[PDB]
Amino acid sequence: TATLTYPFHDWSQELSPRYAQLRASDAPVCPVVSEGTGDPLWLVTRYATAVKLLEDSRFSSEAAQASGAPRQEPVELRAPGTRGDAIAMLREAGLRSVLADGLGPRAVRRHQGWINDLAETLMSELASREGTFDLAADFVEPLSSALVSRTLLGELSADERDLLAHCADTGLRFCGVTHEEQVHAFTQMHEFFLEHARRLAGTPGEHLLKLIAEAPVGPLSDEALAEAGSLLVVAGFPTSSGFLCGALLTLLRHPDAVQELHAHPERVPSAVEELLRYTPLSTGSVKRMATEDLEIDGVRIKAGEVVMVSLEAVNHDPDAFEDPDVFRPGREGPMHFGFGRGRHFCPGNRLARCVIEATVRAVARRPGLRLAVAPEEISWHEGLFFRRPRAIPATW
Ligand code: HEM
Ligand SMILES: O=C1N[C@@H](Cc2c[nH]c3ccccc23)C(=O)N[C@H]1Cc1c[nH]c2ccccc12
Ligand SMILES: O=C1N[C@@H](Cc2c[nH]c3ccccc23)C(=O)N2CCC[C@@H]12
Repeated sequence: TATLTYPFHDWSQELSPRYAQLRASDAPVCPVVSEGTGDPLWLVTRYATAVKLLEDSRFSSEAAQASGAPRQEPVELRAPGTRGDAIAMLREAGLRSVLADGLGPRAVRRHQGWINDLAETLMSELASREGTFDLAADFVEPLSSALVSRTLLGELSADERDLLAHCADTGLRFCGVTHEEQVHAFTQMHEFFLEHARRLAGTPGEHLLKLIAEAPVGPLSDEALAEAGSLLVVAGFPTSSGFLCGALLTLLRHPDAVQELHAHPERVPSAVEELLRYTPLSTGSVKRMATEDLEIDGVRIKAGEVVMVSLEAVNHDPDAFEDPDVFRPGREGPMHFGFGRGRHFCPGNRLARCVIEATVRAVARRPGLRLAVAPEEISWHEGLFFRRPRAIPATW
């Protein structure tokens, strides 16, 4: 039909050209239709409109997550019979801050030592390898696996990590699996945490699941601990693995920038911020439901309708960023949207910045690292909410 269906099938790092077309049209908010459900939706692609949307308290994120809300995702992101309301459950139980406490600057100081040491250890192992090696399987996977165990879930086994990663990949998709496969992925993840969350939270370490289980308050429910574990998987696993893979690709495609960072390590934090702007992650959009009839940049939104913002489209808006499709670590542009904006700004932003910085520094210290094939030959997992290549073949 003549209404665009969403998402735009841009599973690689090449953003759908449709985002720039909509940005340049005469509509600040464009009506689209969810491919997976047929639900009507609104879509924002301009930075200035996105700021107005995401800072407006009359637009609710949680309302756009509830069962029956118009939605881009083909299946509800919750096991049948569960609330899928983890942040609110923690607030209700009195755990207003445990997320911020386990992911904020103090947590970063507790974890940044081993995170940087592991990034260096992993890269040093690759520096001893022959021929071609896979940065996805032999850098991103061990690093993100350590992150998830040590900061989020506890000492998982390899079978448990793979099960949870498979659940995330299967449920957090627009296509490439059946409806029942996706639902069962949320079911399997839920039943894993009903079975094992107490034990995982009891292992040594300072992981968030333990902090949540041991926090002050009645005591936290079994269902409640499962919701918390599910949240940490969906929010921290595919995001970290996808972003680190994508960031590595960006760096490999910009050897001049890497050479500069090798010569000027003090410039690495600015490079991290430019990676968060330039490197695309989600193939969908952040979204909010209007809690009352309202207007944004002249467009009337009725209560109950859901407005999406593509963070990728906003990060590539030439009204905000001069030469927005250039990777420019020295950029002094406005704040990027890689972590969102406003109330729901990524609570893990400090820890993510920590792991991205350790990755950038590991690459920058070792000149000669290159993609072993052309970027057009990288294979991408089709339909994931959070883009991720199947492998990153690399050489010295
Ligand atoms: C490079 C890595 C990451 C990126 C780019 C990223 C990005 C984002 C973005 C854009 C949002 C906003 C969603 C919205 O506005 O609706 C968000 C929310 C969130 N992030 Fe991150 N994230 C990353 C890693 C992590 C990690 C490691 C965790 C650890 C658990 C985490 C936890 C969360 C949570 C719980 C939320 C939901 C907050 C809410 O809805 O109020 N993120 N993230
Ligand atoms: O905390 C949230 N914020 C927003 C945006 C968001 C942040 N990170 C994401 C990763 C994937 C999709 C959306 C988000 C949301 O839409 N949903 C939950 C997470 C969630 C989704 N399905 C669940 C099942 C059980 C427990 C938690 C969740
Ligand atoms: O692809 C998605 N992204 C998040 C928001 C987001 C955008 N960029 C992000 C980056 C990290 C975490 C979340 C996001 C979201 O709300 N979704 C609902 C169904 C599709 C799914």
